[PDB]
Parts: sequence; structure tokens; C-alpha cells
Amino acid sequence: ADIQTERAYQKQPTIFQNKKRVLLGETGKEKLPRYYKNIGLGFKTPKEAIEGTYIDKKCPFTGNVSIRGRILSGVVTKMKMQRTIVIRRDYLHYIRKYNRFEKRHKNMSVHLSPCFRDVQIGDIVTVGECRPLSKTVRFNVLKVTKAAGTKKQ
Amino acid sequence: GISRDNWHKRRKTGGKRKPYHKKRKYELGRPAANTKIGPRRIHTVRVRGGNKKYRALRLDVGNFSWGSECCTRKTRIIDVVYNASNNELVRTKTLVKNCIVLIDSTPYRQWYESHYALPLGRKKGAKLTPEEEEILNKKRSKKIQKKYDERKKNAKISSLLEEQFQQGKLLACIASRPGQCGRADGYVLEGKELEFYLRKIKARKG
Amino acid sequence: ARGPKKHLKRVAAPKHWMLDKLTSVFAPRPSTGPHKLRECLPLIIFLRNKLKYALTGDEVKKICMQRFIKIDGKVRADITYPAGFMDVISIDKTGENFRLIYDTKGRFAVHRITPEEAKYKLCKVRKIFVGTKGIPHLVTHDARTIRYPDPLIKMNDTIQIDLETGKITDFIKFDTGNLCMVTGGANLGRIGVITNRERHPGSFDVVHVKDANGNSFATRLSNIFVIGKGNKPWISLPRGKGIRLTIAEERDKRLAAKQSSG
RNA sequence: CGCUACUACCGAUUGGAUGGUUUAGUGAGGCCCUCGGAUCGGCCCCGCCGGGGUCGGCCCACGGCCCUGGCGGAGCGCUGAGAAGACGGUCGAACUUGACUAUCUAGAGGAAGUAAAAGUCGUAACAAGGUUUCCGUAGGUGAACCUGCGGAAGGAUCAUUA
RNA sequence: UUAGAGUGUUCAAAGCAGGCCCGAGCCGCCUGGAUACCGCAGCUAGGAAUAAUGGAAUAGGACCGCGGUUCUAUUUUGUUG
RNA sequence: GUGGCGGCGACGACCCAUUCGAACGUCUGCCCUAUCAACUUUCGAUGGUAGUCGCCGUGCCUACCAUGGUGACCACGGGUGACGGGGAAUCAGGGUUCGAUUCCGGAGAGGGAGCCUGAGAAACGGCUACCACAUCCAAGGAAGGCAGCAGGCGCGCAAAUU
RNA sequence: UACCUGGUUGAUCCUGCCAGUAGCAUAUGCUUGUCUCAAAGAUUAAGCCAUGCAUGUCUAAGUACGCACGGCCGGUACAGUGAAACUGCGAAUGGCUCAUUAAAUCAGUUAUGGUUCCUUUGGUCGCUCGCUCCUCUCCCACUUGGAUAACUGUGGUAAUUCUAGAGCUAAUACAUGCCGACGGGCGCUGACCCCCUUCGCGGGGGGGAUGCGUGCAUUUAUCAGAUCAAAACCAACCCGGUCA
RNA sequence: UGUUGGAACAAUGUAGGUAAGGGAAGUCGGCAAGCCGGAUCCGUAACUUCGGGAUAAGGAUUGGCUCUAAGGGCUGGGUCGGUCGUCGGCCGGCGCCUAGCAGCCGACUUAGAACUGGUGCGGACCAGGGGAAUCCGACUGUUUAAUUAAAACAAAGCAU
Repeated sequence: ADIQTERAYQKQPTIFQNKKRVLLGETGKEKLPRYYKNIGLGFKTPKEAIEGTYIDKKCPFTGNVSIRGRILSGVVTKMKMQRTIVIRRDYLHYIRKYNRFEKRHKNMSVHLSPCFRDVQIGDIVTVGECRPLSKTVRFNVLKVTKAAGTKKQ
Repeated sequence: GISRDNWHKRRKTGGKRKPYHKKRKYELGRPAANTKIGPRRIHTVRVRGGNKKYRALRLDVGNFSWGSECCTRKTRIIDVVYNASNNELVRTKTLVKNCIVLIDSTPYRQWYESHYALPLGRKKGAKLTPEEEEILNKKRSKKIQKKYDERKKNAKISSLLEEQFQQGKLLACIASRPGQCGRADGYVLEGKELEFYLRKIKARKG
Repeated sequence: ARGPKKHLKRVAAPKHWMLDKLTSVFAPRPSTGPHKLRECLPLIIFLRNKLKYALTGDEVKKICMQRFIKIDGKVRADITYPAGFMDVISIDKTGENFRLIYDTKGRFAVHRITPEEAKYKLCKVRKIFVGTKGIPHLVTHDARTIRYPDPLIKMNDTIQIDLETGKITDFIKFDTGNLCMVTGGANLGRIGVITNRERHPGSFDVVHVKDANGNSFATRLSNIFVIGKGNKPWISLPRGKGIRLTIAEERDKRLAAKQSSG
């Protein structure tokens, strides 16, 4: 195991792994060339998703999901079931009768880029809208945002 | 009677959704068109908004492609070997998208023996003498004899695919959805993903 | 609930049609022509109330069917044919020709124009749409898919079509120094130079506008419509020139002319 | 406490009446599929004429080859249309019986509360209410109550001279 | 619909109507049907007092400095290769 | 004795568009209840890979893995004599009560389920069964859905002229 | 219009409620002369239904031998009205009521790069290109097939918008299907032929008979989709102008 | 075949079985026999000394034949040159069984699927009828060998 987990064969569709026709100097070179599309709106494509060996179907930068419409943030809470995380999201609701606010919260699941270990919990993240990835997975993760207030360099 | 509803199953919050309407036309399902191997029998379906569907029940020829030579041909399926979804869909000889079949290698070998003029099948030396010697050699005053020599080199097929051509069957995934369109079209298997798929067939039995 | 809608009731219908409340219940439902409901003007209401040539539907029924009405060069034969921005309409029996552009409040003011301006029109584009066979295609406000345009045509532009064969002549590009009239929205029917377009990737691109009267406002890019070059409009404008006047200022004009024409 | 009326309660019937949700069994009906073959049209193996070319025929009686309108016997032989019906799947109303839950109700006998009028026994409390009152807990007595242990003064002393 | 502007429905409740000028000679004119309000949530842009929150403490900001590996091309005689 | 001739009605294809909308989604917003504190499941309960069905996106469905989602910021279960909203009554500033009611959106034709034609019905002034109530009958069979406009019955404190 | 009064007490102060006062929506009693607007089977029974109406459709521009009128008009067809009847469109809009339904519906806000859309309006609609039979039409395109309807004629049961059996008939109904688009074009195979030049093999440079496929969507796979700042090598000799 | 054989097949027995319809109407009394009866998967009340009640009750499945999936053991590490008899002891030089793969054996099991049978399938045998109450004794135990198996004696606990 310890490298990949699959029954079928996972690959980027756009790339064609079997271009290999020439024997000449090298039968195999810098192999299975990488596919990645950058999202707009200025979000920086992580270097991990460029030189990475992983294969994903719904990764924002290396899949087919199309981010649009709504962009929000959150505070990560759980690192449970693989390829998606659960984020609390605190906010204030205003009661009209009193002139006073009332705290609420609504926590939702979001997909992830499988590039990432080193995504701790309790840290802010910026999340974007997507096509309905699953029953409760709509929003998708674009870039995580907290490492300085943490441990050793 | 089946419906592709989202109002017949619980919320994420464990609660139960009491419906507020009875089943609706604009969201519907029909029994599976689980197509097997046999004489070409494709039976019709009408769907929402016109654009009538063609669903297949028994198929034998498909437009399988060879990705390493930019050529594709019609080809007579003869088997089914591996499906990553179900196991009971390889015994049944079903046909679905991404179902690894065995296609007839006759059109591709014939094409190879006519393109590069290098033999790709010899066990008894049965045939195949007259055409191949002719074509590589001079036929229009030394022009063609040059360009086939360019093709004598760099004619590639791996022993991962060489042995299949000798054996007459080519592992080939299906990439066209037989249930909805009706055509059993896909690509031949080669390279590393052939290697990965070869081992699974070798040691599927457990 | 089960299909299309085929009954539009009373003033639930758009407010700029200038309708009543005690003319029964329903209102004419435009025939789904070259404009949305909330931008068009039924041809029936242009013959009973805006013009007051007729009295009822019937006297309108017999006019349009007698084939005197001419819209965009080729006659129409439906009572409720949606009108829209920059549409030319002609009445050959009496001899007038109307332009039907927005007012400073938004009412589709009656606007009589000369036969020279009755030849062409101005239409905004929606997408440059190079299609099969390498053929460049356009689309306009009134759903004219023009093949083979000048390649410089990009977006938000204004075209001028002869109204016999389309065939755009004398286009004007969208720039940040040109006149433009706002269509749709609360700002409906003002005129001024653009002077800015502050982009917003992923949302409505807000376009500010400064008027020749010195005032300023802003809208979204969709509501902008270009009607000329520089500070020169290609078209004559009605009284007020599309320059909004505050209800205080409009009050002064009402009182002065009083007892001076009737 | 021979003193009635009303309100609510517990209660053996291991009770009744209605909904409502469901496990399970039976499962009519539509639809998908694998069969199906009442019957209805075309084809070709046959004969004869007339229409035109044709060998034997000067043209014709008639025959051989091809094509056509018509005439009939037979292979119903190869082909298209196709209902009745069936094995199977899917959805599944409804019935029968269980569980669950809800609101409403009959029930000997018992024990509460409220109002009753001019009832019988006592006098517990408010004045040091004639044992100072009250709280907690406990036992007993016809009844209010009495008493034991620790408190409170809402006590009848804001205090008593080393 | 609430508010409110203009208007003599005989007043008003209402309604978005109407006023001239003359036999009519114009082969009619002047106009109306506006505005404010519409939280909370979302978008936008100026203000940065108050209230959250952040930054280099076992090294971090600055100096277009002089060095390596590893690669992605534009185009110069090779027009292209 | 021929070849060319405009205006139109109707027509089908769709990278197509434009309109009419329709459908699953995104963020925030709901009345009373703790004598409802733990709820959700292999039978899809949150997710991953692959796939049949769908007009598509997705546990929508099947397989194979992973063990997960929500909850004291009120889930879950119950009640409403609750269709939601634009609005309505009352009022100094706050508010409290009401909204079936002619506009916008949703559900339905006695309770449920299934489906043909059609772009758009799970339509009921369309069909198929079952259930309850039922109208003709030669006893063999046939037909229906006034929560449309008028009407009558029953219901009631209470609601119009066939 | 930012409002208060009667009531525990021998008398007083106050907490507290009970009762007052006005609007509002339904019912109800009494009364009622005019006019202008105007609610009206919701509350309980989303319970029941007798009876009658509430969804039909024709233009010069799909079908025309009812003989139902009318042509004068019987001749190498079809005056014109024209009810039936086949076809297309319509019944999926309107109206009613609120039984369900508690992030469910609905409101404000957004994406549908995640789909379908009769009709209205704009666009294209020279689609491919390659057979012509026997000794005499391959094939119709200057028009290719049969089928039912109303109509005529026999009936059936007590009955319904119930239908069977028999004889004709049409198409914008169901089907079939053609030189013309007369492809000169284009790309792959591609008999070859021709020159420069290598004894020759060779390379360059040429033009090509044959045959296959033809942007009209659907399905699958593969390719390129920019190049933003530059000067030389070995080495093809190539686009070129300067004398050489 | 238990201290004998032969022939028949009457009644009464003794010991086994089944019976249409009704199902305790029989009788002092459901006395006797009769249903349930194993296992897998769901489901489980009043009461309570919170351990029990409990196999409570009440459901479904079970045959064959063909498959599928899962649950394990033993062994392993280089061409090169010379020496020693590219295989090996040695040297030096390399490999680095580097993600954990490769080869050989090995037992019975458990879950699922297809097909088939006159829907039969714990197919002989072995294998509980349940529920609601009352009286008595706490319980397990013991006794009247040869009519009384209990509500009788014992019993821990309590107390003189």
C-alpha cells in the first residue's frame, strides 16, 4: 500500500500518459506530465499542486470543479473523513426587539486539496462555492491561512 | 416508479423530511439497461424535452481506439474481464462505462501490417508473405522506398502489447456510456495502466 | 404551476406601462418577442393609451391586422408584439414615425423622429460568438445573430444597422469617454459620459457616469447603453434631454407655465 | 362527624371508542425486460394469355430468354406488422394481524377540595389567648392538636452594675 | 396597500385623471400618471473614534551584492527543422 | 412550347441563439415545548473510488472501503384550533396581536398509488386499479368525483339568485 | 391627545388585582326613509351530492364527388357557400380552497462553466458523391406506395360520447425516394513518368495515372492552440539583394 | 431375540398411528396426546431486592448445485578480478530484499450473489406450548425404602 489506494485507475483525463513512443535517448523522461489550471480572482496555486504526484478528481486547481459565486471563510474544527473537513463559522444575528445581538454558528463540510498534510485544526481558511460535490459538500477549500501563531519554524 | 428524489432521505442533522408533494414527473428513474454481449439489439427510450435516447441491451461491435497510433477502428468485442464497481458484473458479461473488455485485434494488426509493413503475427508462418515484401520496396521510382525505411525504425509496441497481438485479444477499457448513448466505444489499454490492470487480472481470485 | 403562464393580471404588470386599476383584472401579456417583459411595451398599449388613436382592443385589433403598423421595417400582425429600446415604428397612413426611448422617469415617451433617423437604429451587443466554420457571430439586444461582423467589435458596443439587411455600419466602441444612456433600474433614462468603469471580477461591474449638467451617478455595466461619440449623441433627445430634475425643480416648471397655454 | 351539590383523583374490568405511525404476511394495477405468435401485407418455386424485342417462323397457331397488365393451382416455403397471454424485475394502493403513540370515556370502593343554611363535639390561634408563638424532623391521640431534639423572634427583654 | 405631490369625482370616501380655444378650420395645443420608506443577509466605495483581532523572542525586516544546481524561449547568420 | 420570375402561408435540423419560464442549488431569516437530552446506521446515516438511472450537478441508486454528521449558540421527538410572504388592527418611543381572503410563490381535487399523449401533467371538468360513500340494471353489465359559477342537503354563532 | 377612575379600611398610605373607558373582526337584538363605494359557506364538515352551464377552434395560404344549397359550367379536371369527418393546435393557462408542510414551503441574494424549453424574433438549410438492368423503363422528380375516416350499406344489447361486419375516397396523416448540389475543390494511399546530379548505390528538385475518405449533427481517441528581450556553432543549402 | 415352535387374523385387551367439520361442548379437573421445539438475523413488556424477568411474547430465513469476497504460515537479498572447489568460503569492490515486495504451502470457517426444484428445505433422529392473576413456601437442599414429594423438616437472617 503506502503510496496509492484505488480499485480503478486514477489519472488526470486531460493528460495522456501514453504519449511514450520514442525509444531514443530515454524511453522514459520526467514522466506522466502534470496538469493544472489556475483559478482566477488572484488565488495563488500552491507549489505543492504543481510538483505533486497525487491524483484528484475534484481538486480546485487540478480537477474540474469550477469556483464561482460565493466566497466565504471559516475556522477549521475537525480533520475527519478523508478529503473533506468540517468548519465552524461564528457570526452574530441581530434581534430587532432588543437593540442587542445574539451569537449563533453554523458548521459545514468542505472538500480539500489532497496535496495537504500540515493543515492543523482551529485555523482560519478561505472557502469558495462549487457545484454540489456531494450530499452536504458544496463549498470547496482554496487556501489555508494560519501558521505563524503555531510551533517551531 | 423509482424517483431520484432528495426528499426521501434524512437531513445531515439526523432528522426526517416529511414530504410536501407526491412523486413528480420531472424527476424520475427507469430500470437499468444492463447491456450484455450478443447480437446488436438497441431499444428506444423517449425522455424529457424530446431528444429521444437510444439504450442498448446486447452489443458486439464498438469503436475502440489505439491511443499510441492516433488510429481507431470498429471492433468485435469477445469478452469482459474486470469492473471496479461490482464483481457480479464480470460473471454476467455485462457492459458498462469503464468495463475492461477484450477486443478483436484483427483490424489493428492488419492496419499495422499495412502501415509500417512489419509483421506482427507469426506462429506457423501461415500467410503474410506477398503483401509485406512488396510495399516496403520500390513502387514509384525510389520515392516510397525511402519513407518506409524511415518507418522501419521507431516502430514501437511493448511486449506488454506485443504478446496480446500474438494472442489476438487486446485489453480495452470502455469510455462511452452504453446505457444512455448506446455505443460501446472506448480506448485500448497500454503503458503503465495496462501493467496495473494486468496484475489485477492475474491475481483477482484472492 | 404545471407549465407556462398565459395570463398577466393588472398592475402586477410593469409600472412603466402606465395602466389603471379599474380596467377589470388582466393586462396584455407580450408575445415573448425580442425583449423581456420588464423592458418592453406591448404594441396594444401603444395604440389605446400612449397614442389614443383607438378606443378598445377591437379598434386596435383591426388596425394592426389591416397591415398599417410597421416595426423594424417588416410589418407585424400580432396585437401584443413587444417593443423595446431603440425600436423604430412607422404609421404610413397618417405619416408619422416614432422612436420609443426612455424618459427621465421611465415611461417610454412618445418621440416623433424624421425619416432619416427612421432608417437605422442603435443596438448593443451581448457576446461575440465565433461559431462553426470559423465564422464570427454576434448577438444584439433584439436577438439579431449577425454573422461576419467587423472583428474589432468586442463587447458592450453600439452598432448601426440599416434596417433592410442589418449589416452593421458605423459602429462605436465602448470607451471611458463617450456618451451612454442607462436602461433599466432606478436610474432609468438618464444621460451622461462614463468617466469610469470600476471592475469587480466575479460580480456586477459598476459603471459610474457624469452628466453634462454636472451631476453624477452610477449603475452596473448591463444597464449601460452607448448612444454616440464624445459629447455628441447620434439621436435627438426629447424635452429635458434625459437630464433628471429633482421633484423640487420639476415643481418650478409646472407652476411657471400655468395659465400660459390653457 | 345521621349535613347535600359540584369539580378533579386513584381504582380490579389484566378495561372500551377513535384516530396516526409503523415491523411482518398476502399482495390487485401500471411500467421495464426475456419469451410469445390470433392474424395481416411483400417475395420468391409454377401454368396461361394479351404488350413489346426474339429463334422455329415472310407476319402469324404455339413454344424457348427478358421484362410487364391480367388469369389461376400449390410450397405458406423467406420476410416485414402484430394483439391476446407468461416466467422475471420495479413501483406499489389495500387487506389481516402485532407493536407504538395520542386525545376522549364507562367502573364497584376509597379519599381529597370548594360552596352550602340559623347543625353536633370541643376551643387550637390573635391580648403573657390563659402551656409565648412559629420553623425543621419524629411519635401518638376523636378533632382542632400534645410532646421530644435543634433552631428563629415575626417575643413579653435592644439593658442589670466584679 | 402606509406616507405624500399635482388635480373642483358638485364635497368627500375615492380615481389618475384633465385644462384650453374656436361653429373648426388648428384640419388642434398643453400636459399628467413623480418622490420618500422598504431592517436583518449579500455587493460596492470614502470615515478609523470605540470594541475584537495581528506582527521579529531559541530569529525575524533591510542591501537589485558575489556563488552553485535544476528548468521553463522569446529570436541572430540555420526562413521552418 | 421552352428556359428563367417576385410576394407569401406551412415546414423541420441546431455551435445556435433571444424570449416564456420551469428544476435542483448558494448566504441569512420561523411560532410553543426539557413532564423531549442525547439523535443519526450496515436497511445511505457524513465521506471516498468506480458505475446504472436522471435533462444535468450530487448517496439518487448499487458495489467496495473509510467511521463518520448534528447537538446546551437547543439537534432530536411532540404540539399548532400554522400554507409562507407583500400586508392588516392597535400605538407618544418601544412594541402586542392577526394574515383562508381577490397580488407573488407552494400543495390538491374523497384517501393513497401508477401511467399514456404532449415541450411542459404523476393532470384527475384524462385513464388504471384498491378503499369508503355511491347512480342506472332485463341481475348479463355501465358510469361518476361541484375544495369551478348558481343550488340543496348535513354542519352550525354564522355566510347570496339554480 | 405620552391621560386614568369605583372597590379591602372606624379613617390613612401603598403592593395588588376585579370592575370600568376607546378601537377592532365575527355573531346577535331593536330600528332604518336618500345616495356613493363595498365584504359575503373560512372558522365546525378538505363532509355529501340531484340539476343546468364552466373548452373550442378557419384563414386566398392541409384535406371537398353530403348532394345540403348554389354553378349554367361539361368539359382533356377543382364556380362558390358548405355541415360533417381525417390532420395541427388547445385542454399543463384560468377558478377554488388551505387538508397537509416548522429551514419544509416562502422572502431578500447569487450561480445554473451543472440541465431541458412548444411558440415569438434573428441566423444558416447547392446534405454526401461513387451503380445506371435483360438483346428494349437501373430509377418517377415535369410526382413514388396503400389506409382508414365522414359517406353508402347490414346489425347487436336495457343502457353510455358502446361499436362489429361489408364498399369507395383524399393529405401538411403513415411511409418510400431521384440526374441536378453537373466537387473543377480537398486530404491519404498513390502505376509513374522527368530533370539536376552520384560510374553506381544516393540525394535534391519536379509535376502524377489508380483507389479510398469528404464540417450536416451523435460517440470515442489523438494533435497544435502562441513566440516577451539574441547573438555565434557544427550542419542540412533555402527566402532574397550588394560586387565578388 | 433371552424357559418353545406351527396355522390363521374374531371379540376384548396391551403398546403404537391417523381421521372430514366444530375445538373442552367431555370431565371433579385440558387426566391422556397434540401444537411450539435446533441455529442465524430482527424484536422483547408489567414488575424488580436493578443482578434478573428472557429462549419472555412476536416475526422472517433454512434444500441443493455454481461462484464471489475475507480471515494465515516458511524462505530471500549483486555483476567484477584473483585465491579457494559468473555457483559458493575470502578479500576488496558493489547491492542497499530501501516504498515491503516475490515464490512455495496450509487448515477449516463466516458474509454475499446467480441458477434449479410439485414452496419442499433443524425434511429420519435430537429438540420448551405461551400469556394474565390468586394462595403457600424465600431460594438450592431433605423426608414418610414398599400409597402421602408437600403448603411438611432443614436453611442463611433475627432474638432470647
